[PDB]
Amino acid sequence: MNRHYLITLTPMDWFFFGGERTLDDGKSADYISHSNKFPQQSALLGMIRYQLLKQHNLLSQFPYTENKPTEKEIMKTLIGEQSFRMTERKAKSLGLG
RNA sequence: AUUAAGACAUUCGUGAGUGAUUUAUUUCCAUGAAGUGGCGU
Repeated sequence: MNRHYLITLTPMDWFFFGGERTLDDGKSADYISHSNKFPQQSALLGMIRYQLLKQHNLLSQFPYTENKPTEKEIMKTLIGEQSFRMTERKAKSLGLG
């Protein structure tokens, strides 16, 4: 059985959502960045995954530390393998734990 | 872990240079140093 939550986001300051043109791309005019009005749903997914491991205290802190083969499947059962990969759009399941 | 992260609109810069408070203007106009004699027909 599943548990459902309503998550409300209140901005504490000015925000910005990146578009196709970002301040440090290799293209020509890489000094003007414009903000999309909404975040991508992948950003929402990354938000939830980050907070989920924050509550469970499982992060990468500094060097590129590797994780022992218990944090590995705890992150499997927590968030899964990948980010929102649009390649697997025809998959009849969320690829996230 | 999310088209992310990182970045003082900052460095240099005298409100400064040129410029008489000067020009024009009579301390002047009016005006008597003057008036009277007095005493014994």
